[PDB]
Order: sequence, then structure tokens, then C-alpha cells
Amino acid sequence: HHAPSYRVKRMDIAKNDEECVVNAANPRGLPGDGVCKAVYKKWPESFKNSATPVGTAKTVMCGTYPVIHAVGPNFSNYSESEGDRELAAAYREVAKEVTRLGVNSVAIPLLSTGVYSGGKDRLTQSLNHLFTAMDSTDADVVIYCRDKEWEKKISEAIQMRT
Repeated sequence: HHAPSYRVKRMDIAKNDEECVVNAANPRGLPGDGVCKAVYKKWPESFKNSATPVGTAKTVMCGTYPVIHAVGPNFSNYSESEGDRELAAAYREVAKEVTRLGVNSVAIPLLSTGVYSGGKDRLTQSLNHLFTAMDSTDADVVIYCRDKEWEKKISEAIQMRT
């Protein structure tokens, strides 16, 4: 049968072609910044009762279209140690949700790499926690970013594995 893949697109995640989206949410279900705010402009109804704790994910149905609210840690608040564990946990919940939904594909941004980055480049950290959780799912995963340099590195990381 199908053959689950990983791909990267460098474009706006709100314009994704996949069966469901993962929002880089804040714990309080707020419009927020960057990806989360792009998610809010496109799918504001998905923010109804979407607030959920750090390290978890909460799905809100927007019609038949699932929005997976995943709360990665803000490294300005979490130590590297605790944060690492929360970023892992957040991704783990994405995998369980994508599984529970029976979805064939999902679009995902790199959690905790922007406003939550604490000033640090976290491409490899976040990507790696993404693989570790998603590698056991069979959904087609499409990773979104905007930076040209970031796309290339994520592309290299995908191709190097297969």
C-alpha cells in the first residue's frame, strides 16, 4: 500500500493542502504571533476551548477540518532540560492525535523555534523531536517553514534518512 512520507514546503502553513493542521499554540488559546496568528486568521473557530497545558495537544474540529493545537514550551521560561522534555511530549501528543483522527496527511510547523525559541536556533532540536514522535505514524507529514535556509536544512535532514 501507500508509503508514508516526509516532505517540506516553504510557504504559509495556513494555505496547506493536507488533511489537517498542527497549530504551534500558546497554552491559553490566544491568537498569539507568527504561525499561531496565521492559524488564527485562517481558522478562528478552531480556537474555541483550545487552551491546553504545555507539553500537550488539543484538537478542535473546524467543520470536518481538524486543527491540532500543540503547546511546545517557551524556552524563555523553561530550562533547557525541562523544555526538552516538554517539546518531546507536545510532539508525542501530535502523533497520538493524528493517529486518533485516521487522517492520511498533516501539516506541521517546528514547535518552539520562533517566539518560543528563547533566542536560540532550535531547528535540529525540534525536527528531531518531530521525527522521534511521527516516525511511528503512517500519515504523510508535510513540514512548513518560510526561511529559505531552514527549508534547505530540513530537506537535507529528510533525504539523509532514507
